[PDB]
Amino acid sequence: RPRPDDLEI
Amino acid sequence: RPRPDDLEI
Amino acid sequence: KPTKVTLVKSAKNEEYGLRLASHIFVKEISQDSLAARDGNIQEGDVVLKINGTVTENMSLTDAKTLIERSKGKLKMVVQRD
Amino acid sequence: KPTKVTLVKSAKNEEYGLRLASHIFVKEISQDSLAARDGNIQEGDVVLKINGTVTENMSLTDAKTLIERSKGKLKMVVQR
Repeated sequence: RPRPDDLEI
Repeated sequence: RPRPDDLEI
Repeated sequence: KPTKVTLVKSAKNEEYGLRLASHIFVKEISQDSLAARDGNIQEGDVVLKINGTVTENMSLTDAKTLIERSKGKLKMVVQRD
Repeated sequence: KPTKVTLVKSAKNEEYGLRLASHIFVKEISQDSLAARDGNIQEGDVVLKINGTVTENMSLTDAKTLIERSKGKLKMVVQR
């Protein structure tokens, strides 16, 4: 579930 | 193993 | 057994292609503790919520303040891992 | 199926008897990305270390800072 607070690098 | 920054409550 | 990974970018603005997230888990239950006698929580369980708030991507430090909010009472949602 | 639990203390000095830790995991890998090509890394793996620093109990915001300290290169240790 993609969250806004996930860390995308 | 135990770590200092573990959260014990 | 663990695995080493080494990723090197070909340009400044290229991404790694990695979506990282964090989960809080029950690392240890003290013998004869409140949590032990209750029976519902087990070691290894992942914590989905603390006091109505979702704990995915939440720092352990922020979870501390979230627990300290409700004195004497702790509600949680856990899930076997 | 997720279970609900309510623990009630009998004194503010008493403990619940719970030790908690956080683990950073690989949630999703982008199709055909650098990680999907140049890595033996899979979705669901736990991150044990980033650039030599144990990531257990590290928040995502601190991992972000640690990842950017080495612009261009990312070293990780992961586990199934």
